[PDB]
Amino acid sequence: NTTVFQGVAGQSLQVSCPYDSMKHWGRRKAWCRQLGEKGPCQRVVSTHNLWLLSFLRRWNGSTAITDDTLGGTLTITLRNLQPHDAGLYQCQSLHGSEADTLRKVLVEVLADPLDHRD
Amino acid sequence: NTTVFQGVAGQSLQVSCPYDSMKHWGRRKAWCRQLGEKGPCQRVVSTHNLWLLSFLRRWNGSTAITDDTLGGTLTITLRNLQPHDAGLYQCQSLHGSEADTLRKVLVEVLADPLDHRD
Amino acid sequence: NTTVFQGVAGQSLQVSCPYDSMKHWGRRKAWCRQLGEKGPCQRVVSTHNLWLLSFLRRWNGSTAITDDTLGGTLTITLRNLQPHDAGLYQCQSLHGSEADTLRKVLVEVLADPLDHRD
Amino acid sequence: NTTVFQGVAGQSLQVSCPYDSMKHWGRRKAWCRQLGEKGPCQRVVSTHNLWLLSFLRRWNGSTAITDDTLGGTLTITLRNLQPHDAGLYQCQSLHGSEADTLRKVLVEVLADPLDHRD
Amino acid sequence: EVQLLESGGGLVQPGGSLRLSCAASGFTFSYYYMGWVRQAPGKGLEWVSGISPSSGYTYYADSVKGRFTISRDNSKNTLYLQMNSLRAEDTAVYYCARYYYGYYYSHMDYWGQGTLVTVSSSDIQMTQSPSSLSASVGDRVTITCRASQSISSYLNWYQQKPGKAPKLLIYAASSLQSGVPSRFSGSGSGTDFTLTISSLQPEDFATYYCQQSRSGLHTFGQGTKLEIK
Amino acid sequence: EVQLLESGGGLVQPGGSLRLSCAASGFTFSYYYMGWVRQAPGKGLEWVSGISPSSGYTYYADSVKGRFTISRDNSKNTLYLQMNSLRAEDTAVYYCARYYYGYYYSHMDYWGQGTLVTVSSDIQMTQSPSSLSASVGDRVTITCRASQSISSYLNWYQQKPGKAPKLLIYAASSLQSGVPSRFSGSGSGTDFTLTISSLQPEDFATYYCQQSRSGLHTFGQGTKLEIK
Amino acid sequence: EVQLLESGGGLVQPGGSLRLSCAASGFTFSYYYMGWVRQAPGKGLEWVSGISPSSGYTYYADSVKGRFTISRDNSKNTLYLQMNSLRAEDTAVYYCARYYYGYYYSHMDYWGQGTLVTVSSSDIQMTQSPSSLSASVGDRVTITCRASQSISSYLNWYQQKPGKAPKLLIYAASSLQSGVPSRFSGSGSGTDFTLTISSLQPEDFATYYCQQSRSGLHTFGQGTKLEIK
Amino acid sequence: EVQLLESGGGLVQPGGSLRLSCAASGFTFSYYYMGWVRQAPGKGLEWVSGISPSSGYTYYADSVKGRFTISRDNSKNTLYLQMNSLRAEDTAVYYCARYYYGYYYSHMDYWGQGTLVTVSSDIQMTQSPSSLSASVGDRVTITCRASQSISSYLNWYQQKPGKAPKLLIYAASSLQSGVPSRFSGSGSGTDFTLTISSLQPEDFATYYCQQSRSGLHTFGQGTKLEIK
Ligand SMILES: *[C@@H]1O[C@H](CO)[C@@H](O)[C@H](O)[C@H]1NC(C)=O
Ligand SMILES: *[C@@H]1O[C@H](CO)[C@@H](O)[C@H](O)[C@H]1NC(C)=O
Ligand SMILES: *[C@@H]1O[C@H](CO)[C@@H](O)[C@H](O)[C@H]1NC(C)=O
Ligand SMILES: *[C@@H]1O[C@H](CO)[C@@H](O)[C@H](O)[C@H]1NC(C)=O
Repeated sequence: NTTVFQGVAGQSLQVSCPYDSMKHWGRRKAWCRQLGEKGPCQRVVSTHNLWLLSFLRRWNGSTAITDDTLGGTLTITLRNLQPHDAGLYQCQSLHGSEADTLRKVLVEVLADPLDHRD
Repeated sequence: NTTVFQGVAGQSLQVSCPYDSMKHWGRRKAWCRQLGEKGPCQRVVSTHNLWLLSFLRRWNGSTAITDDTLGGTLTITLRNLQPHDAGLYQCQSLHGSEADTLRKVLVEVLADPLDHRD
Repeated sequence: NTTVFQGVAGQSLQVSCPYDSMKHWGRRKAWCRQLGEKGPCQRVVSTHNLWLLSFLRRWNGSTAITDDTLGGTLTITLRNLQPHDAGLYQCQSLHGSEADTLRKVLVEVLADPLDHRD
Repeated sequence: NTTVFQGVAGQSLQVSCPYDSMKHWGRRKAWCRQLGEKGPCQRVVSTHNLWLLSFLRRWNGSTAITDDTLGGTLTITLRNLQPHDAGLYQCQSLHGSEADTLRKVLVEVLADPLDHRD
Repeated sequence: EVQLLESGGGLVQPGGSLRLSCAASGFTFSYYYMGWVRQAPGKGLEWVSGISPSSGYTYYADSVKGRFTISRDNSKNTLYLQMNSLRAEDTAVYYCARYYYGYYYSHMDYWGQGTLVTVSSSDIQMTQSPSSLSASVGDRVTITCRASQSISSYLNWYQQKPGKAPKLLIYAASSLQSGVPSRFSGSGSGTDFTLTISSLQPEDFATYYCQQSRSGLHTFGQGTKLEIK
Repeated sequence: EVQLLESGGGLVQPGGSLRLSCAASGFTFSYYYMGWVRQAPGKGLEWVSGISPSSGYTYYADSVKGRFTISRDNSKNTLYLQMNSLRAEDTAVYYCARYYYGYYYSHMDYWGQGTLVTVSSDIQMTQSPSSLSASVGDRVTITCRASQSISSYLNWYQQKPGKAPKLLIYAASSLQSGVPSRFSGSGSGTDFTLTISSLQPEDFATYYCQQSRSGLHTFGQGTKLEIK
Repeated sequence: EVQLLESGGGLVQPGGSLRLSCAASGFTFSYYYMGWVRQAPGKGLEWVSGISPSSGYTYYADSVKGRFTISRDNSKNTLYLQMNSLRAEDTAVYYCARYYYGYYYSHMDYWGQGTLVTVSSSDIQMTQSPSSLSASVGDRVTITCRASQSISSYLNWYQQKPGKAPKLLIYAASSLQSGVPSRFSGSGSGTDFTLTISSLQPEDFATYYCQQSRSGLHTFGQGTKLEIK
Repeated sequence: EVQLLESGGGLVQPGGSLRLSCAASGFTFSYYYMGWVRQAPGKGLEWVSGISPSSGYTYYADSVKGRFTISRDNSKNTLYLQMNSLRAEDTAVYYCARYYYGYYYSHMDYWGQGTLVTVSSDIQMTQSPSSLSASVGDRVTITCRASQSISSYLNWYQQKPGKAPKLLIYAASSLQSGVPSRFSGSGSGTDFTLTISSLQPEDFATYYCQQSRSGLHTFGQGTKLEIK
């Protein structure tokens, strides 16, 4: 059951992944792009190495990630959305060598219908 | 100089207003809807009454506001974006009886082009 | 195992209680005065009702408390230290109907040995 | 007009330097030890290089410094007070090549009258 | 500086089709809702259609009965109105108009000059009172507008001088549009509204229309003609 | 489960128009990019067009840019291809294909059965060799070279005689679901190889590579694998 | 495990001086306030003096009239009481006693055994009622203590069996000291307080003293003797 | 302004006791460390004792440790020195001296006039040379060597014939208030120099160094500057 987030090219898209803060307490989170049914889900960015600093924003290029471990909400920011950003992604909860899928996110990029010429 | 934030109906829209955190130090922020060239800019929501707690999210209906006074970025969330949310808005910095415009924001609402029948 | 904090009458006394910020994550803190080996440990002051705002200083008379849930250090301030403040106290971590002792603190008050007549 | 702070050897002494937060807005702070009437006041520690991060604790050995630029209170922590820590110190406000004295602090170290043998 | 220029009007047989065009300049065309208003000869303003910057939202007056299609080309700063199965009641001057930022709760702040179309051989009712009014230069004049249901403060007032395109005076019930003389003012909230000319000037003899923008169909009142006593 | 069925082909005169249709079932149609691939008789696969779920993005091969219009109806679960100004070189079997989630860096994982169209009377991909003779049990390696770097975004497809294409490898090295493990791929940048570790009787077919780094997902000319 | 042992008592002439000593073991001597209590033959307990861990605070009963000096040597775990200009009323058994952590609002939880001193040839009044009480084994017994002014909950109860050092029963009005049988309980706040023995046991025939610790001078009540009916 | 006046000296028999007093005025007495320095007839300065403002810290030279007790009354602004078991080697003029704020790394900035005591019938500091002959106008450099590193915590004092000592340089190189700028000091660790850039008639005197890195602020043996 995938969840679709739509954003316009050039805009910043914000993906939110709610989770049980008690079930996933003490686990860092990750955001990866799934290229096919058999993978890979290539790691894009993960939360801070120290779980106590999960609220600090981490960047990889135009993608950022921040975690609210109190309310149980993971937030992904796709800045300056491009057409090639479209595809399926995963919200992951990390423990040891394991990774639990929190949510499968489909990113749909909409063309910018506005002419910004002045 | 109007900045255009485009969102899809039914989703949340995040509007970001960067500012000089030194020039606007100690100043609460606000978000108002400008109904015309001569006003009013009707106040919708503002940050916490205590500037020290500007990071706390404040709500008015489906509109939320949070302020990063360190990095200098004001964030407004329009929950469940609807066509009647379209229009011009202002990000404001408050000091006494004055208010400085941080950014004029045009909210444009796109219809959901996807058939979520599944 | 009692920790001894010595202060001069008339000055403020700062008591620090370090703790495992991971083991006591999400737990409010308290400061109580132990009148005897069998109690009571009379509650004096506790941290903010919201754990998210544990850094906010809470007051009860001349006693203040603030909590660094990140570094894992609880701080209690005894304003205008007086001889009748001497005695045993407890730093506590609260969870539900339970309370874990973080540190048993002996407050010892020294007379001011200086003639501030000037 | 010097202000005297007394602490017991082995304890942590906390020096507080209140100041006009408006008069000294945007100025970093410093703590130096004055060796004589004609100086030097040897710099021990100063607040964060970025004034917006003045609340972050800065260390130099057993001395720490943190600044409350909102309320206008500078806090110096002399950890593990030793007899050789006794002497006169300055709280300073820095602007360019200038340094304004906020407060002259006399640190008096009291001998520990307690035998901690078990 | 802002300019709207209509084209495409002319003679047409009943049952035929016609495509009006509107060229826009002097503003960022892609940032504004656009609309069409028409005026049958000797009748009041009738709101026709409106379209969003992305063309994702289009609105049509029910009297058209789905026969029209509004569209836009943002790259070419052009608005269009496709008219199918033209009838005798479609004979009118067709006005191009720009909305100030937004649509709901907004107003038509700039108008084209119109193009004549001759055909040859949610639903809130807006009623104005009176239909005609005789006044003298210098008089105090009040015109009323009543909505069939509550529209809060989202009422606009427009002036149309004889042989001229309409012009915005008041938006959001009480805000004086830029450039409009301060003798004009408006008031009201809910269902009852008034336009006031504090002291009548010679050029103020014209017809005045109210317009609600609370719903998606921005219907005009029937109009009030202000004639010389 | 997943099904794609094309219709609308037939005989047409030069300069005429034709509209192809593709009915889809077994998946949430409005969440996937879709595309068209054609094959002239006796020639290789030619990528035609692709369209986004919102229809806001449409892509066209150079040889049909301006003549063809791709469109979709998400409520009907139908893909369309409008073809205008048809030339003799447009005679081909036209295939409907679904993309796995996304478009760039993606792959066509499900294909229709094709429909015949008869007209009466960027990055270059080169495969090597054009024809190869091998025996059952042999190890076979086929190469594909891109005129510029495509990173890891190369797909391998198989077409048995008389059948529609079928995806084998995507993203240079990922084995598609249900494909026998004797197939593997490798390479990065410009040089890529498809390997069949031990040839089977059903493997005698034609093999095509395809890049998906750009918006025009061009195929190689193909390698025919024949019996020695 | 905790031990307090007094020394230095003996015979002394009026006007002479004497220095009592108290050796402590089994606890961190430097962390506790220490004090002296004396008992004239045939009379109740009289609180004498108290001293802080740093010796910076010293307290003296007014009846001594400044003639005594309390001191301590933390390195040698020893408490001292210097007695000058000894009078006939200074003849008493002198008890060493440890305070539980603190001083104000605290209690004397461990006692020495005393040393006899024979002289040869803020101010809150504590009154107990009754002075003597006859009871039987198994009886319910209540003893009352009244303070001249409010002392909140800071009242302690002590038991002294015949020929024995005093012993703490209740501190802070209602807290049962560790090791004390649960038949003892206390109550009260402000000025009125009660000690209760729910069911009298043979060893409970003794004298009982209250003590306030709200001020710096921890005066005892005059005592209540519990004798066999 | 600042004044220190000693009293209590006199003649005493060996083994007897004696109590010196020092009255202070012109400064907040209870904020400063205080000390005692003595000088046997014909010998150099010998540091005796120092005491903290709270009296919680007292320091004693080895030759008087256990025999002397330093004490103070902050309410009376008075310093005391109790001397027991007096020996013949205790015969000296005893000086009262105030420390500038602190003790370690500090210096004795104000001195009393001395009081004579007559008994009837760590880090070593070495100065070089013991005696020096110079002329008015000469450049004079005097050296002081510590047996172990004292960082920058060396003070220089001047004693003119018949007068009490007087601070010139503190912390190796800082010129004390009111001292002529022809005096300067330098050095770090173990080697230090006092320099008089141009000798003046009043500069013919004896000069002593003093370390304040440890708790016992020992003096060098002194350098006598005499007329060539
Ligand atoms: C950033 O994401 C890409 C995938 O888009 C990944 O290959 C790369 O390693 C990431 N960078 C870091 C520093 O993790
Ligand atoms: C919330 O927004 C509405 C709409 O502008 C406004 O009328 C109302 O006063 C706002 N409420 C608060 C508490 O600011
Ligand atoms: C403050 O401390 C006093 C003394 O222990 C206590 O009685 C009171 O309940 C405390 N107040 C609060 C609000 O906790
Ligand atoms: C720390 O303080 C000392 C003086 O006590 C100073 O010499 C040193 O430079 C300081 N360190 C830093 C890093 O500033």
